[PDB]
Amino acid sequence: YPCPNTVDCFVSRPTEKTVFTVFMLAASGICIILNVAEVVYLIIRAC
Amino acid sequence: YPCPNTVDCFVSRPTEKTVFTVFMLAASGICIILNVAEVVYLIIRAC
Repeated sequence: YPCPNTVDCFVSRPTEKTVFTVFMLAASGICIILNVAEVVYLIIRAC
Repeated sequence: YPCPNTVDCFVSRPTEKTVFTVFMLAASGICIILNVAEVVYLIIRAC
């Protein structure tokens, strides 16, 4: 509401936004894996 | 086509057009009944 029925809307720069989103998601996943590895290494150091 | 999805369109003077349509339909029905009665009367004249 208040758009009647269904309307089409157009997104600015979908492809460039997709590329940057892929970059950020890959970097975030690498960060997650690195944090997990750091925790495992610190635990091994503790033992 | 080419209207995307479903769009709303607005009709000019729907109520006045409805009133005139009712008038014309009633007159046409009266004409039909009168023609049928005329045919029946002419047949009775024949017999």
